[PDB]
Amino acid sequence: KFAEHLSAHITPEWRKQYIQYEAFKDMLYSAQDQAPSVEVTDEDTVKRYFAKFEEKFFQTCEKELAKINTFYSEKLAEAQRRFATLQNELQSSLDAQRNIKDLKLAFSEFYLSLILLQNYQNLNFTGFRKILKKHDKILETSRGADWRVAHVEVAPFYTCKKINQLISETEAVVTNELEDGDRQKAMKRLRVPPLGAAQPAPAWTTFRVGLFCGIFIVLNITLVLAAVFKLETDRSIWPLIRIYRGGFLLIEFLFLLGINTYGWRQAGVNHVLIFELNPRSNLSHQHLFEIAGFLGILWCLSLLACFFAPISVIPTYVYPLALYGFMVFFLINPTKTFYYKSRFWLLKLLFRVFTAPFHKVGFADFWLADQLNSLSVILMDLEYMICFYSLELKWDTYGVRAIVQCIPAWLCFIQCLRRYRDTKRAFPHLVNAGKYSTTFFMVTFAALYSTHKERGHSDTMVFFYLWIVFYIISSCYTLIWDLKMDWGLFDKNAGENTFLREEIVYPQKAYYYCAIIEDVILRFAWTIQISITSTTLLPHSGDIIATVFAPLEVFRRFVWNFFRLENEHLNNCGEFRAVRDISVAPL
Amino acid sequence: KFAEHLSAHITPEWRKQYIQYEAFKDMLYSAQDQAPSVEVTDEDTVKRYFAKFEEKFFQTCEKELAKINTFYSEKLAEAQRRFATLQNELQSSLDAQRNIKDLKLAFSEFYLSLILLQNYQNLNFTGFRKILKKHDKILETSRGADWRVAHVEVAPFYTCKKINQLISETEAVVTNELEDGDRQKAMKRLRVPPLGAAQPAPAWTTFRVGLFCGIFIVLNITLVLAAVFKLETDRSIWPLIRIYRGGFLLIEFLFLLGINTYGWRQAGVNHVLIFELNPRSNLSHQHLFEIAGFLGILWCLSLLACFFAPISVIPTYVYPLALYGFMVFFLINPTKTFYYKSRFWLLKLLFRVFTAPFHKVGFADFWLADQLNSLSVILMDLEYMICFYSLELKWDTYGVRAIVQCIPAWLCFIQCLRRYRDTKRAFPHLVNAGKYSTTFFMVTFAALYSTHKERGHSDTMVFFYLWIVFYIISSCYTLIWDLKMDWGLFDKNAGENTFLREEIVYPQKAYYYCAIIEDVILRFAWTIQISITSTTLLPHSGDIIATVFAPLEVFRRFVWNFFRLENEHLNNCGEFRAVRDISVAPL
Repeated sequence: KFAEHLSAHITPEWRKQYIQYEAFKDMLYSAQDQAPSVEVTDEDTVKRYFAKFEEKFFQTCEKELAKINTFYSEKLAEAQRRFATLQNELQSSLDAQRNIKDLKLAFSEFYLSLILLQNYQNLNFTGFRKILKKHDKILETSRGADWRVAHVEVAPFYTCKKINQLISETEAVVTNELEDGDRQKAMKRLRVPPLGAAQPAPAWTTFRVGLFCGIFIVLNITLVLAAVFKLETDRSIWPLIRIYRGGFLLIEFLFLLGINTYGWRQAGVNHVLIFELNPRSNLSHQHLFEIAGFLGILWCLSLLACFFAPISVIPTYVYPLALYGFMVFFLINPTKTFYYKSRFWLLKLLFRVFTAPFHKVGFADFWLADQLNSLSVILMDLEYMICFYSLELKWDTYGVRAIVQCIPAWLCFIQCLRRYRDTKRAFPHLVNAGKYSTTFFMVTFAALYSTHKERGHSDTMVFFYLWIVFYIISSCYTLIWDLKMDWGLFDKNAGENTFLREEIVYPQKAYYYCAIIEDVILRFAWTIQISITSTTLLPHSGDIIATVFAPLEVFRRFVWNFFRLENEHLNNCGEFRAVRDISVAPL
Repeated sequence: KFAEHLSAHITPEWRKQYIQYEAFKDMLYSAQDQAPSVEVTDEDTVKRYFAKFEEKFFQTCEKELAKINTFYSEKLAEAQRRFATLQNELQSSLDAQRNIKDLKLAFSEFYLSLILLQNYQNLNFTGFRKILKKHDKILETSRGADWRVAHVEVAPFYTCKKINQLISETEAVVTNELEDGDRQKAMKRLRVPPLGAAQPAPAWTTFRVGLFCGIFIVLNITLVLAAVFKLETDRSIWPLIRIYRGGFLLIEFLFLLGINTYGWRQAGVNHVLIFELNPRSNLSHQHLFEIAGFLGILWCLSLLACFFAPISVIPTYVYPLALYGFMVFFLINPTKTFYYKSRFWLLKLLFRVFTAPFHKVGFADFWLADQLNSLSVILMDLEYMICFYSLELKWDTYGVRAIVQCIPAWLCFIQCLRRYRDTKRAFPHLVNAGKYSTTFFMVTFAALYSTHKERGHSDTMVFFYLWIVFYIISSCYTLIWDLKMDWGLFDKNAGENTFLREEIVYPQKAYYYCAIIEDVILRFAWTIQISITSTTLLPHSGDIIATVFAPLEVFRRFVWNFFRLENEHLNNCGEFRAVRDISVAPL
């Protein structure tokens, strides 16, 4: 029961301030195990040993209470100060008569902080009565309850009811002012359901996830069988692969993103706060799995139509186009169905990313731009498909091949420049820009070398040497930057955790080392994939190296997301921030 | 929140004794709606109207409290009396030194009654104020809390702590005597998790249900496609149908049984108590759905192997045998895996049914025997398959065809006779026997008529007339008996619910009428299916009428289970029985 419900309801950013139930359990069990035999030694020794343990046990118990009391007062003062800041401006806004739209959100987030603080009250108290009670039972002494009533039930930790008064005042103020007296409508948005891992997986979405996964497996098996015991007149099926691997990557990416979300939620990494999502409602891993399964079902159905043509009236080049058309329509569906809120949030994010640097750069946009590097292959395939339809496919080094490959790098570079301009500090906002700048040089030098080699110019060897130098430089730079800042590893305060930071959110310490090795191996042979697929070195084994390595790098990005989000959470965990700091906007 | 959590946590057998939260909500809303306008009439009228409503509202509120108080005292006395009965015999058993094995179970059930009574305490109190809190908010008066403290918090309903003392005494007694001081092991079996609909659907089993359903759909579609756009050399595939329809019925039956379980759990029908299952753990509809999906997957895979032979080294007659072999092995799996407890409970039940009348007849065994009538087709197919393998299938009116059809009827008839012998009352234990006796006469007369017609005897016409008379008699008898006793309909106290009983558990009243019509239609044309498939009237359209009607009758049994269990629950709901009455056994 407890020690699991506690973890599932702990706010990750306040994990340290929470009472260590597991530590007390371990101490009690160890003390019970290290019980001298009654007859081996004198009887008084047993009582003497127990008394020593009791003093130490309560000594740590008092320390936990003091820590809880100190932390609670800081948060109470912070909320009290924040409320006055929110209250005083309300008169100013009212005296003056967009702003109200942002104002409503500010109160909601502040209310959430009050609730979380209240949960820190009730939850810890349960965890304190739930911990002594075991001590009394294990040690068959009743002094635990006496200590609890003497100290835990009188401490200002939960004695004080200021939080409930503040909540009532907030509800009344919101209802009277912002919602125009409609209490029901106010509390509809002001009430916070269980958060974090406490939220249960809906039965229906889980069934849909299983329903779509099952069809996916059988369809994949049917595809494999179709490859072997079926159509043999392949005759350059390579364009089909070049068209469908983009969707395959777009589908594998969603599954891995769902796995990332599951790991974040279970491991305690608060991705909701980092991405600025509203805590009350958010997408869990099940929804992402369901979306990925549905898209994979469509992909497999289209590929099966291409292999076994069910209807011979329409051509075989309509399925790969209709698949992506439906994908786009689902993404840009205007109706309020099929994850309207999430889809439109993603669309606004993508517009902000692609329209940079004309919008302020946050974290979600930067993270998304950093992931479009993995989707460079998808962009390249889209360009090739457009060219193939507009210039080939009888309906019965072009100079942009390299440019398309540098688009996401350009987005990240310009976003970094905008961040530097806003913050006006070069490090890390400028050094990060140079990381993506090397990609431009690598790509252009590779293209020039290929052009010269095809034409037989005399500068081919020097261009090759310069390109390889820039390639090693770029790979080393990006790898070092990743390992040193995106993950935070190789810290000077590693201590016991060798080649790692002081604190690691994930339980197992081998995951970090395996990820380091994987990133080192895969970052190399990715820049190779970037240089290739944008050049005319060879048309055999080039496309078949690009296709193999394309999904491999997505796995690398999937791994990288874990530790990037963990580093961000650690950064925002030392300041004890659990609610988004929302401004009220001017006027 | 509430009015739904209340229903999901109400013990169905004590639904009436529970406070009517919904009725109070409806009364409050109606009173608020019927609010005279302030200015239309004199102001004093508004207060006068509200005062009248307040008096009536509290008048019913007091009645609910008195009803709760009266019911609780009866249960408290019953448990107190039961505890002494269980306690006093303990000394007798101890003074005397199988019995202990039954004794442990008796304490567990008694403990469950104590917990359920405790839940009736806390749950009603929550529901008791929540309602009054709404009244204060809606009527903007604080008198609700004053009334609650004046009466609800002082009443013997939840003031008294005798239940907690009884629970502690029971735990101590069990731990000291039966479990030999091992408190942890005692409480492992003595603790009751949430019951009824309150239990949540596991995520993993739901995913497996969806996973197996998805494969099932795609495999069925593949089968349909294989029928049309694939193998055409059928050439009397009828033996394949005769072999596989038995498994098909055995698979459809499980899905419908899962639907029955879902309806029972959601509608409040306590099937756990009726079947004597242990309340702490039981199979929900998800598990039955998962089992049915897995068996259907095996069936579809075997049929697909028969159509498309993946491997040409083994013959095509091995798949239909291996399917049933695996089914049997799963049912009789000795390892403690894949629903060991449920599988072995079912096996003991089946042994008791098939070995009758040498064992006392309960409800689960009778219910199962009544359902083997629907599986007469499965038994017939098994017999035909055995004969086909032992006398035909080159490995490169026989007189038992009718007998096999009467086996489940014989089981039900002998069980009814045993019930009559035990209870020593003819009605209904003897009249029920005659219901299954007519089937014997129908079958034997049909077989004799067919034999005479084939041989051309002169008694064929008289045999036919007698057979049709017995057929109409049997169908009318079974139909009337069903509608009148198994469902309880056509009661003299129908009142508003025309052609129905006083109380109907299921919400919609049209379900009962639709079920009546369906049973009337399907009971006819089932006895026709019984007469056919056991005779040589014709070999074209006979097997194809037996196959069509075989799954149709399973649907009828699926419908019949709903109302049979509902009638049983109503029978055990008027005595307010929520825990199995377990004897202590002699000595």
